[PDB]
Amino acid sequence: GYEHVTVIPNTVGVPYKTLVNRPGYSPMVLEMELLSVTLEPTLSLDYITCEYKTVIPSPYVKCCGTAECKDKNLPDYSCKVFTGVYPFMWGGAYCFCDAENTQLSEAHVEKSESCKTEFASAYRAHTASASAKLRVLYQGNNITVTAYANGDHAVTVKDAKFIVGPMSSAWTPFDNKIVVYKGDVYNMDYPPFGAGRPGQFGDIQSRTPESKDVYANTQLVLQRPAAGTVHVPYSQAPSGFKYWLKERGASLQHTAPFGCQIATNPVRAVNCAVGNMPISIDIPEAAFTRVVDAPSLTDMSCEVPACTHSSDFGGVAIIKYAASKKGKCAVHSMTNAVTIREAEIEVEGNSQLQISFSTALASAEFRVQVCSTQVHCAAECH
Amino acid sequence: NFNVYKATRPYLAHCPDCGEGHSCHSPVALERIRNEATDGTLKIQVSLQIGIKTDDSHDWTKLRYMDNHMPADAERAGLFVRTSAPCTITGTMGHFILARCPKGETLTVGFTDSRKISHSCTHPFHHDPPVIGREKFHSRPQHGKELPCSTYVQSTAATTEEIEVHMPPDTPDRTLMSQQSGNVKITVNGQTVRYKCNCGGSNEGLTTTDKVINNCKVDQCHAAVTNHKKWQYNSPLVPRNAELGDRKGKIHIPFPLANVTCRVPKARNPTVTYGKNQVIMLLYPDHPTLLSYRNMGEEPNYQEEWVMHKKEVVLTVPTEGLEVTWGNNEPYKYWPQL
Amino acid sequence: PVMCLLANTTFPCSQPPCTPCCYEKEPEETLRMLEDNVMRPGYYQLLQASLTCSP
Ligand SMILES: *[C@@H]1O[C@H](CO)[C@@H](O[C@H]2O[C@H](CO)[C@@H](O)[C@H](O)[C@H]2NC(C)=O)[C@H](O)[C@H]1NC(C)=O
Ligand SMILES: *[C@@H]1O[C@H](CO)[C@@H](O)[C@H](O)[C@H]1NC(C)=O
Repeated sequence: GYEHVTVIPNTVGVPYKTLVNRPGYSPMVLEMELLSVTLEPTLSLDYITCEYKTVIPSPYVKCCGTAECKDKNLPDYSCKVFTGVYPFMWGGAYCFCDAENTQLSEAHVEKSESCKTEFASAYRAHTASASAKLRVLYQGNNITVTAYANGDHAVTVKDAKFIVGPMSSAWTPFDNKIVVYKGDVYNMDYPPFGAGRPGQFGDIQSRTPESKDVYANTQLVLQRPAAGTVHVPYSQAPSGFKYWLKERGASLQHTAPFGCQIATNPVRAVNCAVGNMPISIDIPEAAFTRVVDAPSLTDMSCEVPACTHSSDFGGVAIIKYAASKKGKCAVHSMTNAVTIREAEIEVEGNSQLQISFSTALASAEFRVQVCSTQVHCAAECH
Repeated sequence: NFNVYKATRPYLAHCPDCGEGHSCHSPVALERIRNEATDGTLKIQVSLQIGIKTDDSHDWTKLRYMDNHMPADAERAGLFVRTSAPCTITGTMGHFILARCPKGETLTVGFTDSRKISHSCTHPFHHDPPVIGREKFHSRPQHGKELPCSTYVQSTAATTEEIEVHMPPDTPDRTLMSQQSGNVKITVNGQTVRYKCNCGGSNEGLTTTDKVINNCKVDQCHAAVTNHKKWQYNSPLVPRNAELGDRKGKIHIPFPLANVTCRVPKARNPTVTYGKNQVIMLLYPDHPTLLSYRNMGEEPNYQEEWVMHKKEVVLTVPTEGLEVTWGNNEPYKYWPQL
Repeated sequence: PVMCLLANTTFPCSQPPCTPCCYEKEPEETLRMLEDNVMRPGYYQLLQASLTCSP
């Protein structure tokens, strides 16, 4: 029937009061509270990174001969033949010859066994999908509405059609390029695949965690073995992933502005206090009551026995009334400086009602609308 | 009743420090130290085999190491792991050891043999595991916050992870050669021996029988025992077999890495006092606790400090709001009164 | 099923001709056979059968 359009700030855990005024019908008060606001960006996995493994097999010690290095199609493949080597084992010299003996040192880089368990993912973040969970005090009961904050997603709860958004701010704590490690998200302009530097994030790059082929750039250089010693000494830049793990600093959960809460699986921005949120509620005709059909309010008076000016409902007000008939009446403050806790009260006849109110003013002058009649309240808050 | 240790054997490999900074052919030589586990657990690979006897039978109280030419039995009790101070061994099977170590710059793995003689191997290894959560605690609690962490599972079973194995190289041994009377006598002793002499006639093989080299000196000859019947880890500290080409084998290994849960304690909530656009907290930590804070507006201005002992903190609460995180506890949110 | 190789002949990986106690009967040729089947997908089926004894 009647469509009520209102705008509330994008702040979670704050109840807001809205007055629905349909011409020729009794006013309606609705309490709205944002339970959660989720910003889930669309992800495109470029690659994953982890600790690398330097595979070093047994060195080929060619006694009385010269070993030869072959070009192998392996990541960071290094081969070097060392001349004039006379290696010693437990029971003396390994080679019969004193002279012409050579050692072939072999090494290559591949994915570590840890890569399936310990890894960081490089994602391309673009166009965030906004969604909201809203609590509505509708007909004396709390209703939960979960809808996309785009302004083109109608969700109907208790015959009332809800259209949330579009968001005033298109702001996201995530940049175009993001890095994800377990429960932590980082804004990082990561190097592209096949462009990773040694000792830095991306020294080893794998398109998927199950991938057989990997990119490697670790500055692996094989060194000459010690006199009479069988071993493969080498110089290599330490793990870029291991270095990043200690040098990454605080994640987006701790650094993001507007008090953003960051969650993973899927990656999302929760409760980012930025901008406002328009809310459209299509209330059906049957929910509204005509002035002839609704109770009439006369001989009204208001008294404030106790008041404290604070963030919570520190004020108490007693409103005496004379009603023509029994029925439900909406309670709303006509002054923006004062907010009333209850939205609806059951009217009887020659009885009185008690309301709870919140204000910041020491001298609170406010008007209370019970059904279609207004009553002035004078309050001295401490 | 399948046993992979029938084929494999413990071995002697190069170690840079066997004690007092001197290099040796160690029966407890260090191959690879893995530190991928976020919980601080180290997966250490050694040249000997734990939990297996010389007859291949599985016995948790026993250890097998290469004694000169043939493997020998040693006690599991005598096995030790240390960095700057002794480590806590969490699991042992074959060439692998699981240990929880304190902060150090070196890693030592040792044992005691049959006739005492302590054998150890020291390698330079920077060990300083990162903190799990936001509190630097000493002992692990029963109850606490469940945070994701990785470890090497204590399970005996060998699946997923693997190592490369191959036949061992020719082991040189000068005791195989003797002089009879002024010639060279090579005693095979029921083994396949490869010999080379700087004399004429016969100087080749690869012999399964005893051989004699007339008119030759003991210094002019070289003898080595070939194995071919056993397997050994593809170690970069042991030479490759010259006779065979790129012949390789592979075996499954115990203790693979997997995601688990680490219990972390939550620091007690500080006594909170409020003021005009500011919050005052009296912090009482039992151990080092991370204290972090940020503004809930356009300029968050993130600040962090590790609280060691009793400290009073005065924080300014802006109109936009202030978020404070005290250790492993959920973040506290503060707003000024309108 | 899953085939393995022995010099010039093909056989199912789980059933080498040396069974039972392949390693006990002839240790050298058992390891040589295993080395020739490392690239084969049914290598671990062959490893299990070759290193199992007690009939
Ligand atoms: C350890 O945790 C990771 C997550 O941090 C697990 O994630 C994997 O899940 C899938 C199946 O194992 C695969 O698609 C990927 O390897 C990876 N994917 C994602 C999205 O995380 C992983 O299984 C865990 N590893 C073990 C050994 O338990
Ligand atoms: C539900 O509505 C009641 C009034 O009947 C109110 O007290 C309460 O705060 C609402 N629920 C929540 C979770 O705020």
